[PDB]
Amino acid sequence: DIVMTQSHKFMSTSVGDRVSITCKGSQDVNSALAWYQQVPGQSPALLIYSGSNRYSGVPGRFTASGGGTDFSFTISSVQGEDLALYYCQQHYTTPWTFGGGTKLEIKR
Amino acid sequence: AVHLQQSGTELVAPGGGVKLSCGASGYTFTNYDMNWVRQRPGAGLEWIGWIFPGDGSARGNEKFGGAAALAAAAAGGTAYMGLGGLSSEDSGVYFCARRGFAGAASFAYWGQGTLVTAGG
Repeated sequence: DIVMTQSHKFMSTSVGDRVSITCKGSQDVNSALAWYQQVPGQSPALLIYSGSNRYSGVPGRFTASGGGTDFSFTISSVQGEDLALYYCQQHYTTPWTFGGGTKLEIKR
Repeated sequence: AVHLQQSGTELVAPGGGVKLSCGASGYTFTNYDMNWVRQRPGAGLEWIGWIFPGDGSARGNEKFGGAAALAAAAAGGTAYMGLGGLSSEDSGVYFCARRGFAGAASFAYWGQGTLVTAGG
């Protein structure tokens, strides 16, 4: 089973700042990787498809890169509604698996 | 307006299985495979398996070999996931998920989730 590791369960940031979350599949999953955002009491929302592609309606501050075994999710200028959970997922080989998630939180 | 509407909260006792539903609308049901995901506090988001409404295929996560039965009913535009002999290890939120493209197994469409709580 491929393993996705999101080392930072939490990441401090500020509004107007820039952040980067990282993911590391145990194996090379090439480009078959997705990023999701989840807010409490809500279902995950697809943000990035194929390692670096935005999904539809997904804002420009959301970017993502990677293509191999290490992937990075990025937010150019963080807004108050981005202080949620971001999940990593590999869809290269079954069983499909997700990272443990990274929750962005405001530094104070 | 693609959409997946899931059924209500479930209070279930040990032993005893429960079958959950997912009514899909806005797209031809048979054209896409339905997937199921589990989400628990600790242990995280875990993919359960899929089913094709075109022929009834069932590919499942080894981890859920016996615990889950994915059946789909056309004319219903509805999908179901029957869960097995519920222990507390099964208490969580279950999601209904579908793809957006057909060149990306990324889940672009999700149901709102069905909360299952196993208590006696």
